[PDB]
Formats: sequence, structure tokens, C-alpha cells
Amino acid sequence: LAAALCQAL
Amino acid sequence: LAAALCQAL
Repeated sequence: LAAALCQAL
Repeated sequence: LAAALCQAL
């Protein structure tokens, strides 16, 4: 789930 | 600890 944020940014 | 993730998202 943490990777979701990386994608967004 | 779970809350760290909640904040991240």
C-alpha cells in the first residue's frame, strides 16, 4: 500500500 | 503502528 503514495507523488 | 500507514495514505 505504501507504494500507492510513491506513484501519486 | 498501523496509523503510520493510515496517515501516509
